[PDB]
Amino acid sequence: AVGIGAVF
Amino acid sequence: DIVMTQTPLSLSVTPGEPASISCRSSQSLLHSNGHTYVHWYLQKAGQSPQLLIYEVSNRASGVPDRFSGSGSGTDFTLKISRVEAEDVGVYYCEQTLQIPFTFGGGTKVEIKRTVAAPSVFIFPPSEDQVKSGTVSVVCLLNNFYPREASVKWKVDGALKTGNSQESVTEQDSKDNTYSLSSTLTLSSTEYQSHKVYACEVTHQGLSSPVTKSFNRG
Amino acid sequence: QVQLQESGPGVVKPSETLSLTCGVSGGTISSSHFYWSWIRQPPGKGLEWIGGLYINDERINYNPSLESRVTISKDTSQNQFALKLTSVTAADTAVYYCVREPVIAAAGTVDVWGRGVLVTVSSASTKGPSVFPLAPSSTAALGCLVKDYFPEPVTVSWNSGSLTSGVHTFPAVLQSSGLYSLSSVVTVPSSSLGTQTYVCNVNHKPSNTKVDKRVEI
Repeated sequence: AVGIGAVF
Repeated sequence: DIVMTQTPLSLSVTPGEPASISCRSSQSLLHSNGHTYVHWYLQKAGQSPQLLIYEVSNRASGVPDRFSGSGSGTDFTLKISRVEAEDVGVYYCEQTLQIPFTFGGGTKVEIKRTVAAPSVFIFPPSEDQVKSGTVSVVCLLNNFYPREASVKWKVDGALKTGNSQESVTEQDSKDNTYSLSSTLTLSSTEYQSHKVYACEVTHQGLSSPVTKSFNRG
Repeated sequence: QVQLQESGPGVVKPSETLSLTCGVSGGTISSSHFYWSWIRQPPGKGLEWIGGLYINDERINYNPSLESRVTISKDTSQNQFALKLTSVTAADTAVYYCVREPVIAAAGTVDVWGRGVLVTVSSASTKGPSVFPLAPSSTAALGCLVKDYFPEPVTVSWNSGSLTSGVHTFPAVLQSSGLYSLSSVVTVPSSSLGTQTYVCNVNHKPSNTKVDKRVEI
């Protein structure tokens, strides 16, 4: 994927 | 865990017409930072998944304009304006909002073509196989469409369940057909305890069952 | 630029520990704004996310369904990304991928996946196949049964690779014995059987086994 939500 | 539900299980497309696959989440994929963390991949046979679309709508750097992504919240759609031969495979959606990341069950995309009945062949087991102590009788259903097909094993006219395994090829790139093997595996003793072996084939391209048989020896 | 090169043993005995490496070609594992993940795919069953780590904060996330047994590490010394999984069972037989994901689009507009490594969990001994010709009892089908081998995969060709049209090699099936079997077939003009020779060439690389069989009627 491109873009990781769980990191923010 | 966020459940990702993909529909349909399978889609048949004739090359050039659009396709549309649906993915729906058990909760919203919008983060408080304003991004929606859902993505689309294509995995071709024997290959690793390839990112097509990230964050609902963006195209990964090498993906043609023919792929596009839409949706919001909980509902997402991948559109292929024209399906080409190169687009066959399994498409997956994925969320990366929360741990663990979860994928949809996948949508198999195949090429539609005219219904084609299988050519059926049965192979009597060689003497080598018989001296080995165990035997495999192979029934081949070759170059048929669609993929659904039924094979019954009959031994001396009696239906024989169990001791048989099936295997199916991927869709052939030239003619868009499938082939199937059904292998009945028996001990040499049991095998030599019977005389007539037959595989009976049904398929929607057939007007009636097709039976191929041999007498052992 | 960057390619992920996976490696690891193909066979792990039950209750032992699986170990895989992901080398980073064309860059360093310590680059900022990347998330590193391990994903697996059981034969024919879809993708499962195992775990990952974020470089900027070195937070490591595990899938709770595996969190007890899995260890994921960054190895700065060897420019490598590593996965270790204890007490493996047949349920851990799968193709394993490492993936590098830009957590932000500024860091990249595509992710990177390794080619994928098949890991088989079994107590079977590495074994080459027995090869048996399959002959029929307008156009003809011939084949070869590649039987009783471990582990996957096996390569099948016809006439040293010069005959490829009309060849179907079926996916292997796992037998109850814990060994694999498959068949490979080819359709040919019957006119040609008197002047043409057909040979299936079976190459089992894990055991260094090479077998040719002529198929005749």
